[PDB]
Amino acid sequence: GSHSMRYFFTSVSRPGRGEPRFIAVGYVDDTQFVRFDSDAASQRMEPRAPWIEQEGPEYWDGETRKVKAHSQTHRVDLGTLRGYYNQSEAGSHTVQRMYGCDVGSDWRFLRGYHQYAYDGKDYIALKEDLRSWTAADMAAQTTKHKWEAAHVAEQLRAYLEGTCVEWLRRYLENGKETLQRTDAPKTHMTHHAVSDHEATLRCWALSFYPAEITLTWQRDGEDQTQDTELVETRPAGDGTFQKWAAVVVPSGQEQRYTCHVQHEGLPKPLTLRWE
Amino acid sequence: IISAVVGIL
Amino acid sequence: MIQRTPKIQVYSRHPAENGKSNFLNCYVSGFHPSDIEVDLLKNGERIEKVEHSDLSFSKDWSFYLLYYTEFTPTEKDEYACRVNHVTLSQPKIVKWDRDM
Repeated sequence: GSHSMRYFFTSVSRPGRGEPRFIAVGYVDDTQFVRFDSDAASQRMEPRAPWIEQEGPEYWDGETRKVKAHSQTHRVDLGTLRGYYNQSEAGSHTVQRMYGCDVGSDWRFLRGYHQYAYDGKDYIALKEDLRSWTAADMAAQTTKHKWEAAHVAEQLRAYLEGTCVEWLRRYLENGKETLQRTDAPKTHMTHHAVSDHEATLRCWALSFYPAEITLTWQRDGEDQTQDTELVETRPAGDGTFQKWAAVVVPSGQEQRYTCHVQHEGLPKPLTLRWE
Repeated sequence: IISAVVGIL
Repeated sequence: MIQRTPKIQVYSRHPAENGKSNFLNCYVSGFHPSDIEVDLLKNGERIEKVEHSDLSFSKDWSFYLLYYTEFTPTEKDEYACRVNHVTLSQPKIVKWDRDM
């Protein structure tokens, strides 16, 4: 199976209430493993997954050191952007940064990314060739020039294709039981009379991992996309995920509907029918 | 692990 | 600036069985900016022991958080999630339905 490691950084200014809030979290596929919170008491990078706890003090001291360097950078960033767009110093603003690498089934480098956003809009992003940038704004072009002159892209490329992939592999290895496992969804259907001539059919998919899944309804084998209530895949809170799809059925027509479930952990795609 | 690069805007 | 309204889902970690301990969840996503108040309620009352996941976001930069608390469902107890954010005129309340 394919895998990825991704880091998320959020920086939020608080005019008059002290320093900006800085939060960082790390993920491997859909499992979070570390975090840093500027408002927290420890002031350190912390474990959020059992398999990373076995890393020694050098790991934590190092990660703690670099993560707080990140924090300061985004603290300068907030001021710079304010200037770039001539904004008042009283308004709260947001900066987000995300980066990581994707690896194929052979655990080989597939793709790398490094994106940045100001107040929720794309600002600048490294293109897939890891040699060029996408600047949306005039402000973003100014940043692109700084980054080209400082050869940021080249440093990023070494990181994304080298150490990023390398530590992902190590993590996949060290956390095999949790990161390399595939929990197929436990599925089932519910039927509920909505009125005298209509009924709701809900198809459930529970405790599956990873989160990726395709849940669908058909009437006489034809897709019912527009007449299906499909909720967003959600965390169960124990490392697994859940999701459901529902359609309102005219009483007496239950048999012509089929629910289709596709997931990495299912040997064959499932086809369910109320009957 | 986290990247050591971090270019200022 | 950009302001996206949060999607809300109230549900239990495991299928609800009266008398058995479980976890009640409230998942908020697709919102921006990140300040958001989220509370879980038991018969209209704010539950005090509520934890939440660390702040993170999707590819489109929108935020998502999971608030959750231990609980033992019952036939008569009513639960709900109440959320407030700059995109809502008033607190949005959505009730817990064990079949959803």
